[PDB]
Amino acid sequence: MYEEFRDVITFQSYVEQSNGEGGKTYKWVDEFTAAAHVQPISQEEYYKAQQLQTPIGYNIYTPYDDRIDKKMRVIYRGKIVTFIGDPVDLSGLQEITRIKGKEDGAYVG
Amino acid sequence: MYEEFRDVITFQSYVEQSNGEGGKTYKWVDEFTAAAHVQPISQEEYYKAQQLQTPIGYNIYTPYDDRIDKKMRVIYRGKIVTFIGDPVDLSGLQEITRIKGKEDGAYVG
Amino acid sequence: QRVKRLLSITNDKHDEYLTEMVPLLVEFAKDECHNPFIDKDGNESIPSGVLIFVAKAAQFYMTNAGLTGRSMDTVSYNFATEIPSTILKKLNPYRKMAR
Amino acid sequence: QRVKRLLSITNDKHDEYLTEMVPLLVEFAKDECHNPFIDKDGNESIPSGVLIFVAKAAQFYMTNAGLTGRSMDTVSYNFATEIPSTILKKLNPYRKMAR
Amino acid sequence: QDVKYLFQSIDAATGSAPLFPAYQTDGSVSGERELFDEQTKNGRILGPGSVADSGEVTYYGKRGDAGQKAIEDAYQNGKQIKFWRVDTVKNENDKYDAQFGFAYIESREYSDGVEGAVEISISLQVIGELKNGEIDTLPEEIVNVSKGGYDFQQPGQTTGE
Amino acid sequence: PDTTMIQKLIDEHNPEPLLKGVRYYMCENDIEKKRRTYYDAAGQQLVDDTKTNNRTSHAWHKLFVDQKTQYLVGEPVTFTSDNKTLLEYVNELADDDFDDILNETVKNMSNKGIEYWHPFVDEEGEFDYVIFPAEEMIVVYKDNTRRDILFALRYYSYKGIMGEETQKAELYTDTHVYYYEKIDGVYQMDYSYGENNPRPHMTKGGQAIGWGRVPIIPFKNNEEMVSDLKFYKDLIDNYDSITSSTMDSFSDFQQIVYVLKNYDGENPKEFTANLRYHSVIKVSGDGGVDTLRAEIPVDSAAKELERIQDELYKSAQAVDNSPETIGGGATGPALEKLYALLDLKANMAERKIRAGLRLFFWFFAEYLRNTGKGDFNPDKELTMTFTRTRIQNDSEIVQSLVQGVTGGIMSKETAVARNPFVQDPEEELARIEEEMNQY
Amino acid sequence: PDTTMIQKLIDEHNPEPLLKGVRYYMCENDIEKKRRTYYDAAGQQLVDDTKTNNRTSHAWHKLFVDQKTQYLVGEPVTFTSDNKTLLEYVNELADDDFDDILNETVKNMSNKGIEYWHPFVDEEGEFDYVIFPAEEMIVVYKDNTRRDILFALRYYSYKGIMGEETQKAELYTDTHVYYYEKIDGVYQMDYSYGENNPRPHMTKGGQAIGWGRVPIIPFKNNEEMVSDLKFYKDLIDNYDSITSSTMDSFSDFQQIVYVLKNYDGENPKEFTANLRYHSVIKVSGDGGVDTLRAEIPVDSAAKELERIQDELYKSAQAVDNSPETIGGGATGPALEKLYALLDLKANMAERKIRAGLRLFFWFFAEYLRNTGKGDFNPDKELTMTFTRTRIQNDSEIVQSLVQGVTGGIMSKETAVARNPFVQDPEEELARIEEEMNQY
Amino acid sequence: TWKLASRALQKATVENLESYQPLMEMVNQVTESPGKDDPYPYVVIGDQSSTPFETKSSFGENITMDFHVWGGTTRAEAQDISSRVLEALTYKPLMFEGFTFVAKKLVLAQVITDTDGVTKHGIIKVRFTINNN
Repeated sequence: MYEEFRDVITFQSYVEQSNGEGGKTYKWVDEFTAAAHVQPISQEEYYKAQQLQTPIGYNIYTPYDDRIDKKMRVIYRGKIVTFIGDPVDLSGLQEITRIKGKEDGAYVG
Repeated sequence: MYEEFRDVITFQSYVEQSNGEGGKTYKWVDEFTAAAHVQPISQEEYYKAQQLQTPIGYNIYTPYDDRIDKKMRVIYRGKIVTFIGDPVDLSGLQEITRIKGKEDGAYVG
Repeated sequence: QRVKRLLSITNDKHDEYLTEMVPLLVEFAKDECHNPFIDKDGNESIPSGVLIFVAKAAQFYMTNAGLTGRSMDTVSYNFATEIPSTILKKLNPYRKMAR
Repeated sequence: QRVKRLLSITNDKHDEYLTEMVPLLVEFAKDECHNPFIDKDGNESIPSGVLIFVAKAAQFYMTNAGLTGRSMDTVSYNFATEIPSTILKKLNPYRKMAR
Repeated sequence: QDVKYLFQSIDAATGSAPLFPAYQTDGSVSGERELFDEQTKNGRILGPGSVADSGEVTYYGKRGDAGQKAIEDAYQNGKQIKFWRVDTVKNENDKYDAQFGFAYIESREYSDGVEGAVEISISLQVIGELKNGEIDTLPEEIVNVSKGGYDFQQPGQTTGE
Repeated sequence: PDTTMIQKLIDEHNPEPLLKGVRYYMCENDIEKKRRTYYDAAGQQLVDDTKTNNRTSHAWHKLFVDQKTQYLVGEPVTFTSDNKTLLEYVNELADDDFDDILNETVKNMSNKGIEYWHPFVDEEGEFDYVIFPAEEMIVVYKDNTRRDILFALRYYSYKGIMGEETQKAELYTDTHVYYYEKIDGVYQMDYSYGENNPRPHMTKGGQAIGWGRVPIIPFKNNEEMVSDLKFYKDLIDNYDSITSSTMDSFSDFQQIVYVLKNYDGENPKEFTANLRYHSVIKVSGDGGVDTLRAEIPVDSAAKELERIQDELYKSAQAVDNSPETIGGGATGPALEKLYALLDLKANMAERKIRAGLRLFFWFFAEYLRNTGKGDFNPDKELTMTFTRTRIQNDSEIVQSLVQGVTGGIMSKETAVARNPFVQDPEEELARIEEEMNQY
Repeated sequence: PDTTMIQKLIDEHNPEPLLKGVRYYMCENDIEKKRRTYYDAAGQQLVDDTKTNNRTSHAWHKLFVDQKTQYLVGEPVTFTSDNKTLLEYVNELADDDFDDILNETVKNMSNKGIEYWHPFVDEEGEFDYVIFPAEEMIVVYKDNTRRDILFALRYYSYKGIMGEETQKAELYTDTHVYYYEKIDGVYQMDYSYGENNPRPHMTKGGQAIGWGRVPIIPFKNNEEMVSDLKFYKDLIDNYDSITSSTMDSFSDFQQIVYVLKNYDGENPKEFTANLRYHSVIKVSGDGGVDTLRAEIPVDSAAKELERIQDELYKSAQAVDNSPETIGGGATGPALEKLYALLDLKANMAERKIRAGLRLFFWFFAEYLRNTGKGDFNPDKELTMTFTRTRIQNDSEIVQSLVQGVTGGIMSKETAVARNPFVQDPEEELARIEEEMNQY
Repeated sequence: TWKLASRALQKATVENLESYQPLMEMVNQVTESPGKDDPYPYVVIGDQSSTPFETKSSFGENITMDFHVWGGTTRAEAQDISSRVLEALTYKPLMFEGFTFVAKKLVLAQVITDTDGVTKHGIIKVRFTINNN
């Protein structure tokens, strides 16, 4: 199947800057390449309610990847996206990271 | 499958909590020693109602999850999330605890 | 699973417990000459018939036991699938169906 | 799957563990003459009957184990399908159904 | 004794350029609320800031008035206008102190005239309020100068009669 | 001869071949064949303790031999020696011993073993022959002549005068057999025989006599070493072995092997005690233990057995011993006649006499030569022809004789004369006289 | 002759053919056939250690030969030689040795082996014949005449005078057999025989005599080399082999092969020890191990066996040895008669005499020629016809004789005369006198 | 003098927000903005019952921010900083020469309803006024 494999998706971290200040000119770093199977939670696509999935962050699951998860940007194929969550090893022979929960959930002020 | 894991490298993790007054107390809370796993409620992803869930904390299931759960910030994989719940070990040959309950309540004042 | 998991498994965890349990029935029953089912060393042996039942049951029982590893409060039932109708069907049970 | 995945698989990961486990039962039991099931070199061999059970069980067990790879908290159950009623049905188990 | 209060505002505080009457009879609308004078503070985030409660003026008109047309011409260009107000109380032409106050163009319903003379009422109301602002500058200038301006140079010449 | 040299000769030669015969005579060894073996983890064959061994001797062999000797001789009509001196002894004796001795000597050699037989002098000094098991000794030539073997010494150990096991060796000398004590290593003057006593194995009349050949010349006798006695024996022994095994199998078959696949039952310590007490067999677990039970194939085994036996049969002995088809053969004579069991023995017996019958005669002449009297072959002398005999003729002839006497036509007496029972016509005469007297 | 040349001849020729016979006589080699073989990974056939070998000699062969010799000769009525000198010896002897020698010489050659037989001079100098295994030597002509083979030398090694293995070779010479020590390479003057001693193998009366032909002329004798002794032997040996194998199979069949598919049980080190102690067989795992058990086909095997045996039977020996249908044949004569076992032997025995019977006679004349006396064929001289004989006639005739004597009609004496037992009518006369005297 | 510079301070305000690492992530927004649904704690931000009113006028010189929070995301962060600074500044009346300014007015209201039964949320409103109108 996968075999010793990269996804292959290269992962890089994107930060506007490393400092207290945020925004402003942005620098890029390649934290590391990592492979993950990411399908956005993006609604189950049962779409029973089909209201969700809203969340601002995107949930990505990357096996045994500390790095990929939040406080690091994730890149796929050099594409850049940022996601938030908390890594988890839901299952698999090897622990595979996952993102739990969402932010800015239902109900708004 | 998972087998005994390498994982534990200890991060204090940082949180600021309970600033009653301008003076604040800051504790570094990373309860986890063992890396831990979080099984997101993350909504069923049936999402029949699909209203839920955006838990303030993240419900987690870990072996020795009890320590892991709330009243300390948990970092997984360097990604940081806070969760609330009263841990119990649901099952497993080894006890696996999970975070029970999610703040806040669905109904808000 | 993980070695720790294996250890967590009761059966694995207690070799002795699992090991001991079978021979109580086994030792007296089989012939018993005894067909020794034992070394001179006295290393234990387990009957084929006993083994098949025991292994199947034990393997299931641990699975049923969980925890991990166990059925969810709301879950499909591990119990139904694993528990032999089939294995019980094995050995017939009636056996040589007829006498 | 991936080689890493294979490595991740406990059975694959520990050749020794898997390899060792069978012969404990096997070595004493079979004849045992021993029908050597071993080279002069002492390379281990595994019984057909043991092998069939072991391989089937082991293959399942890893699948059951996950993680990847494991049933979801809410998921269909790998357990039911893979676990032999059928394989147990294989070898009968009663066997030569009758005596 | 020469009593006259001219109407004049180009645009800048008090307009700083005289125009001849109609005469502002007298009045101060308010100035209670803050009221905003030119607030002087340092290290402050001036407040309430650009707002005015309002202004009040009463006017009298004489048979001969000039610059009415001019005003319209002025109007066409259009701009914010800040008039002078002059009180009585021993206001000499030279001597007289004047309060800039603030002015609003908008309200002039009509002019009514008695046979002897026509009287007009104009009231200056500032539109507000903004709680946040900021003129910023203009009223600050207005008040500063308003403390003591340059007074009614033209009227000194008058009172020939 | 130095002891060592003599001793050395003994060791190398292998005891087995005579020993097998010697053992064989007592009985064939059932034991090796009889016991079943099982394969250990080592897989080296180990005989099970349990199997017992049974072996039986064969009745048949003994009977044949005894009958053979008597029949073969047929009792010579007369024996004569060319030499007067020998003849004088001969006439009186007439054999009496001599014929027996000749038969015995040849017979014994022909007899099982020896393989190598060494005569020993009797205390009496009359020839005594005893047979001892093989060393077996190595043929060597004590004397200068390499070709001849004066004797090969053998030692055997018997327990025991002491009652404690001791090795025993006896040197044998041409003059006589020697007995030595192992512990001493020698008794009496080893070097001397001698001179006397011991007395010579054989003595000439009036003087010590030497064969001139020293025992013992090894008997091949044939490559098989099949003969003579062994001839019956070897076949017989095998026959016994097979038969014995068969019987054992029958017993074994009968006894019982229930074997139970299941079911316990108590651990065997308990099980045995209760089982004995109960003396009942019940099946635990699921009812009934077919268990094979022992075997379907057992019946097939019988088929194999028949096949095996059949194969055995063709080669097989179990002499028919059927009654003769031929009529006549009146019962009394029949019983002796039928084999009975002359026929088989007789041929060999004839073999005993000849070849070497001529040789014996020549030897006898040689004995005469020893006498130094002119030597004539005993056949030549009388002249006698052997065998005339005719013992066999007697059977047929007698019947004629009965008629002849009765008829009186002839001889009668000469018919008697053929033996002659007696030359004297007188017996006939008496009848005639009686007839004349009568009545 | 240079040693090397002589030695060279020895090596090339292959020992096997005589050797097989020589070995054969002692016994056929069961071993090669007997042991089962298994296939290794290499797949080269390796014989299993376990299988033991059994071989047996055949009783039957020995008996036949011995009987044959005596029967064939029938004992000649008389032997004569044309030459007076020879005759003088002949009359006295009468054979006595000579006939035996002739029989022996022919018989021995006919006998198993030789294949190549070289006479050796006895110490006595009387002809002694001993048979040694083949080198086998290569036929070569020592003498100029290529065609003739003076002799082919053979060497054999026997252990041992030293007791240490040594090679031995003996040169053989026409004059006599030679023995050489390998280590020396020669003993005595190799070049000289000689001259004496050694004494000549055969000596003429009063002078050394030479055959003029030097041993040994190889015996084909036939392409088969089937005969004479081998004639029985070859068939017999095969018979033994088959029989022996059959017996073994029976034993093997009986003993037991349970074989268990399952179940352990302990590792065999433990298993063996406990198993022996338990001396019980139980099935672990699922109850019962049919396991085949050994075989369904075993029964079928018997069928094969019968088929095999049946095939064997047609070609098969196991001579019927049935009692004669023919009546008469009184038991005593019957036993000797029936084969018994004259018939088979006799034909070959006749073969021994002839062809070459004439040749022998001619040779005998040749001997006379050696004498230098005028040579007449011995048949011519008397004249004698051979065989008259008639020994066989004697059987039938005697019965007539019994009647004849009894009747007295005839001869009687001449009937005796036919042998004649004796010419002298006197024996008849005595009866007559007795009759006259009677009574 | 302050003039535009005072406006500049707002730029400074922007800077601090960016300067806030956690500030990027939420960004602030969640719970505020959609994701209110997302699990408690959830805090939103926005005016209370605010609908645009008045036309052709500024909403007000002063800007007021209403905070409605559950899980109390940050009354504290704003409040603490403001309080400390404010406290020092206060204890002195706010006045300008020749001018008076007042902070008007104080309204306090709090209502909490918890469907979840989570502890009651508190709502704090803060109003800021800059410059006179």
